[PDB]
Amino acid sequence: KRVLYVGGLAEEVDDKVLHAAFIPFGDITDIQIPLDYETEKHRGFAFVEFELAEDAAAAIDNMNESELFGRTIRVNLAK
RNA sequence: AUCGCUUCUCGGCCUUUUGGCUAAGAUCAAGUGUAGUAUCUGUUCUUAUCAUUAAUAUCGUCCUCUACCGAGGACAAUAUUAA
Repeated sequence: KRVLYVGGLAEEVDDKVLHAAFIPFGDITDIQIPLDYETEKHRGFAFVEFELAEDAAAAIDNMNESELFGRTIRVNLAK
């Protein structure tokens, strides 16, 4: 319950932006962003893994439907 | 009384049906064996079909485009809560 799906990411968003946006909720152990090597850009989503499930939970509550780089993002348990 | 439907009864067609001939064309009794096949009689096991819900989000195959890779679409159940 530590891994979150994060969608609706603008092109300018990268692993650094994600780390900065989610670290306020707790320490993070991993951030994965699937890439399209033909374009070299991400596909609009990523997975953020928190150290603690309780922190992942607080992040879902405060970040789902929040704004990042001008647009609304979607956040929920990945699985 | 008339029209339509249904049940029952009955008449008509029913050669639609017996498609040649001769010396009725001729003739006229029975088990011997086996194995093999078929039928019947019992000996044995018949009563029923089996297995939570609500809400939210999203590896394999097929098609298309671009240069094995990437993107998009569709299909195949998954997760959480509560008795």
